Amino acid sequence: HMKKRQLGTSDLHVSELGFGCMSLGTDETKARRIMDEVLELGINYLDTADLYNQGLNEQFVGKALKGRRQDIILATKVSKAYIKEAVKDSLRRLQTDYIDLYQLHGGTIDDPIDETIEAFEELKQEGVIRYYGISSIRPNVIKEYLKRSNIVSIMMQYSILDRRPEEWFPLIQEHGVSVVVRGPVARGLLSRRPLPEGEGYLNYRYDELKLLRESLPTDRPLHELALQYCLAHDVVATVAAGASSIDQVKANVQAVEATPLTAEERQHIQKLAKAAVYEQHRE
Ligand SMILES: OC[C@H]1O[C@@](CO)(O[C@H]2O[C@H](CO)[C@@H](O)[C@H](O)[C@H]2O)[C@@H](O)[C@@H]1O
Ligand code: NA
Repeated sequence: HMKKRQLGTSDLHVSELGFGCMSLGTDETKARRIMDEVLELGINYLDTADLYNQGLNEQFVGKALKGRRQDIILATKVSKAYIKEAVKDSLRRLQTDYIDLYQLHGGTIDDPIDETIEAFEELKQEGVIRYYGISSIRPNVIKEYLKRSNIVSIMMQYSILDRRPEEWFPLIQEHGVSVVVRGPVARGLLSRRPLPEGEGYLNYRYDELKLLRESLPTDRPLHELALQYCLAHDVVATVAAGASSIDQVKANVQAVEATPLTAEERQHIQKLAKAAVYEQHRE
């Protein structure tokens, strides 16, 4: 019942919900129980990289991979020497010999871009990684890697409340690249938790958040609307929703497996929600 999408033009076919951004805890036995359940749910994409300051314990993930490596798409994150030495450390902890998707974090336009690209290409030629991508909300970085590199994915914060990525979707898609979503529920603001009084989100004030929760369609839970809004864009290959329990993972799976938005439902959310753009790092 978990559908998959092609990650860019790569050979990786990733579950629409990916797993990351959940603590596996201190007990290895409990951690492996959590991972077994994740995989049992049909999630096959595991990103160990920090998302919102929460990553996955690589030693624990490594033990969960045992006997089924080929069935899992493993992503991690990281001048040529640094990029090479870094993935070696992850592989040792993960007890495997290749990463499916190796992603650059912290890229800027002032980095040594040719050197960086060459590092990833050499790792890919040698089979240490299968593909590479970036994690970025900087259009100037995105444009450079799309023009100059063979990235297959860009990880971006994206939700009903942060539509800044959408400006770049046509460009990304024209290059045959996919987006991997973080923050699809806006860190809880698109769920059942209260809106903290007086606090906003990006260019929303508190009162605008309150109003938008009320005005959005009420025929689906807000959490489901949020995940299905992300998925309603073909450029999106997978969404990495946050979870701090197996119950929360199952809730995410159920919402991703619900009926997709129609064209109409999508156009409706598009009208109701703000459509902001990135102010910084555009060029
Ligand atoms: O120029 C006003 C115009 O901007 C929007 C963009 O969504 O709202 C922004 O500006 C308001 C006035 O400063 C703020 O109250 C609001 O929080 C902010 O997003 C539009 O709603 C508005 O028409
Ligand atoms: Na534009």
